[PDB]
Amino acid sequence: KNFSLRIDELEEMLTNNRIWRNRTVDIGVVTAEDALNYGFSGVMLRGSGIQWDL
Amino acid sequence: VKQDMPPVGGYGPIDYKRNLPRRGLSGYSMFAVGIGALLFGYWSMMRWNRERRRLQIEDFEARIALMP
Repeated sequence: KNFSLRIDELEEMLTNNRIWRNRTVDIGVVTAEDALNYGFSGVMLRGSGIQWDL
Repeated sequence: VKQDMPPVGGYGPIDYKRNLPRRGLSGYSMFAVGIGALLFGYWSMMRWNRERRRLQIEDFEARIALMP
């Protein structure tokens, strides 16, 4: 219960914080073909396109 | 007897809700408040500067009448 509260408060403090969005949006683009040929696994595959979950 | 650790009938819920109360203020209204208070400061600025110009002309008149 307390941690669900604290993680909602972390999304309140950061997470649509405009200056952190201005800090980190433009970087990190990954094609799904590159995500499969560069041996990526997990959170990169989640965050870039393809549905994949062991 | 056996004294393991089970839950007792089933516990309550733990919220996975995204808490965003979206307050608020309808920011066009905040523009209105800022421009209104800013214009009020301008009017007070006008009034005080012109009264002080009256007093500074009185200082001019002091030095002029005191000169010879």
